[PDB]
Amino acid sequence: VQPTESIVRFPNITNLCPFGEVFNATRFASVYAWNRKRISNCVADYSVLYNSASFSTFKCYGVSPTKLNDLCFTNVYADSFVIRGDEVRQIAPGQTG
Amino acid sequence: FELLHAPATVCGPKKSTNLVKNKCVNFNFNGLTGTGVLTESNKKFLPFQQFGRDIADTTDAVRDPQTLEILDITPCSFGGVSVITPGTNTSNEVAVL
Amino acid sequence: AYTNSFTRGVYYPDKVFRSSVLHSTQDLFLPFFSNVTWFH
Amino acid sequence: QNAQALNTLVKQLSSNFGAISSVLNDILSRLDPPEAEVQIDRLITGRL
Amino acid sequence: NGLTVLPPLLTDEMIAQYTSALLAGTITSGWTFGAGAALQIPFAMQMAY
Ligand SMILES: *[C@@H]1O[C@H](CO)[C@@H](O)[C@H](O)[C@H]1NC(C)=O
Ligand SMILES: *[C@@H]1O[C@H](CO)[C@@H](O)[C@H](O)[C@H]1NC(C)=O
Ligand SMILES: *[C@@H]1O[C@H](CO)[C@@H](O)[C@H](O)[C@H]1NC(C)=O
Repeated sequence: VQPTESIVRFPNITNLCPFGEVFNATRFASVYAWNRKRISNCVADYSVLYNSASFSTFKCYGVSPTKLNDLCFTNVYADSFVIRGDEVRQIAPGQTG
Repeated sequence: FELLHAPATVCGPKKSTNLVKNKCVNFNFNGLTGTGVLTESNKKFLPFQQFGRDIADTTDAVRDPQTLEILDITPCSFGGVSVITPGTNTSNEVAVL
Repeated sequence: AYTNSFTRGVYYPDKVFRSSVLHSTQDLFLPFFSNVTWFH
Repeated sequence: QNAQALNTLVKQLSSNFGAISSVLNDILSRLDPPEAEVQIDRLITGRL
Repeated sequence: NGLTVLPPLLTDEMIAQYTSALLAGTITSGWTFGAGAALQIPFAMQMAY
């Protein structure tokens, strides 16, 4: 038997997520003591972020950034800091940094 | 990104389709997605339980995240298609099981 | 004081309904027949 | 025996075989095809 | 999950009709119904053979 149509239901919550409050914050800490914000119970438009003219890297793992906007997460933690630009090579899973 | 079996809280800006019961549909509830006949069901989910899982560890029922109605997921029906025939050295007619 | 904990401190291990199954899981539980401490 | 063989065949659908998650529709919905071709193929190789 | 169970060709009622016929052969006609026709013989005499 073939399906008639798709039926998509996330929860009723239209509360927009604070991604534009993290990605615009005045002072990301020293990478020594990074600021984490715990995102929950809100709508996450990551296609505000994926489309951006700013980002030098948008590397992603276990999720594609084009699939990311039609998905849902149990929480999201935005771990924020500053580094010398070369050190991006050590900001990757399994790299011996 | 945390992607746990726990009920999701940070969701993409998706459409929120109307619910349909007793027809085959390609569903997506809180980002958990598959295809089936959806029926409202008698199953006494405790108020803290968000979906049901079977003896097979398959997802078997869900609670709609915009209405606390317990939807049983029954897979869209399927079977082998077998052809009954005499030899082609007798007739080209057939019956189909 | 130390006192018996028998058949106690079981809880639903996750937010999943599972009718009619003998399910099995590794998690933090009170050990059966160990000692709960009692206070006054 | 015929029941213990079929239950073991069924339970092994839930096993990961080195893939990121045994729910094959989660791999397909989360990853783009160049990365999904590596994750699906680990499930296929185990499930076969 | 792609698992299916086909029915047996002979239903358990049709299996009971075969066991019934094997009983009736063995009770009314001894070993003869294995060799061809059921030659009747009284059961007290069948047991004497
Ligand atoms: C910075 O904030 C503006 C609004 O003040 C917002 O439009 C923009 O998306 C933010 N920057 C990034 C990198 O998202
Ligand atoms: C869903 O959202 C509407 C407004 O868009 C609101 O009136 C309604 O009560 C919500 N439903 C539930 C079940 O909370
Ligand atoms: C509790 O602890 C005591 C020592 O305080 C030990 O002898 C005993 O076996 C334990 N179990 C019970 C049920 O008392």
